[PDB]
Amino acid sequence: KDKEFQVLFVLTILTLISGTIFYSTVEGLRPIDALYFSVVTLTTVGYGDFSPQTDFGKIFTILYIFIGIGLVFGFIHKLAVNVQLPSILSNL
Amino acid sequence: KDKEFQVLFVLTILTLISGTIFYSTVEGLRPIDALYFSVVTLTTVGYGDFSPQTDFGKIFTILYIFIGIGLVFGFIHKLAVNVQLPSILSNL
Amino acid sequence: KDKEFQVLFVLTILTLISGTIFYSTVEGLRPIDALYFSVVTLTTVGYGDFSPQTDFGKIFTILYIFIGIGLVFGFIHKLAVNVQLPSILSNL
Amino acid sequence: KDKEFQVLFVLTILTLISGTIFYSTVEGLRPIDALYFSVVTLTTVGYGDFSPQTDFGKIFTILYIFIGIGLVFGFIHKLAVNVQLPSILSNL
Ligand SMILES: [K+]
Ligand SMILES: [K+]
Ligand SMILES: [K+]
Ligand SMILES: [K+]
Ligand SMILES: [K+]
Ligand SMILES: [K+]
Ligand SMILES: [K+]
Ligand SMILES: [K+]
Repeated sequence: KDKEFQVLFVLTILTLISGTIFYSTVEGLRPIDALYFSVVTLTTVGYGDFSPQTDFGKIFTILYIFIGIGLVFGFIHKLAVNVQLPSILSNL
Repeated sequence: KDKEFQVLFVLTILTLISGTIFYSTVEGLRPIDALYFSVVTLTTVGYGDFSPQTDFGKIFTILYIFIGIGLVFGFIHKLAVNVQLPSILSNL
Repeated sequence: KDKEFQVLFVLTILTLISGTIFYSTVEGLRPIDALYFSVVTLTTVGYGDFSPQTDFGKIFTILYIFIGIGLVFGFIHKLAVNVQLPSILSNL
Repeated sequence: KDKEFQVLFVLTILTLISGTIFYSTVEGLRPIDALYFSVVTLTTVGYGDFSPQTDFGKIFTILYIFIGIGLVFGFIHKLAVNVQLPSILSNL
């Protein structure tokens, strides 16, 4: 379970690193903005303060969402159930 | 399972083709923008860089969301569990 | 199951009627825009082409989301599994 | 179950209080706007009428989403299944 969580943690980090590199380079965002945009995208918040303006950016974003959402929410779920949940119960 | 995934893959593609055709035609978007908007809508990201401006567009969008979300996330789930998950485990 | 689906269908309609009335009245939207905004909100798309500008609107929106999301996605799920799924299998 | 719901209710309130304080202070929003933005963020609606403009705001928002989504939707689920569901059945 801790190994489950470690792996999803690492995969999430790699997914966000890829988005950070792509959006900084192709869409010209500052790295911090590119990370923030990647997170806002894959958690499906989607403020739209940043969004891809190039066709390369839009196509990547389509594929990035489809491949990354499953991982990100997998990680969030394991975070909530295997980490937050026990500490909450512990505090009781 | 591979047949499960093939079918949801095909249905997702058809759903996105329909949106691409509708939004290009009625909302005047370039086909690539219409595809990108369809994806951004049905994955519930919703940047709002594109959004329907006509009443025909808004009504279609209501019905498109209700009918398409279930399919798109079904596909994402099977992608994550039946495709990404095994290759990840394989890499270990 | 058909009774399950009928009930969630009716409840969803009532939830969207309430939002349509509220946003038309308090936020001044045309009824069609108010319906479209209610749907875009409760499915968590959130384009932001419309959003509440009054404090009454923001407070209602907080409570509307918390109470309506569970119903809307319940309906979407039953739609997908109890309606779309069988017709898809039938087409095969 | 009522104890389950009470706890998630309290935790959700604390999570929203934290966001309200952070966004009022660091992003300069009025408290009501900060609460509304916190809710719009953690339910993944993401209108983008408000969004963090400072780097401190963007970094907090990344961490806030990852930690808060699981709690907020946990609460929504228990609300829907353990509160709305029985009263609906009761009305029948
Ligand atoms: K959004
Ligand atoms: K914008
Ligand atoms: K916009
Ligand atoms: K969303
Ligand atoms: K969204
Ligand atoms: K938006
Ligand atoms: K806007
Ligand atoms: K905006």
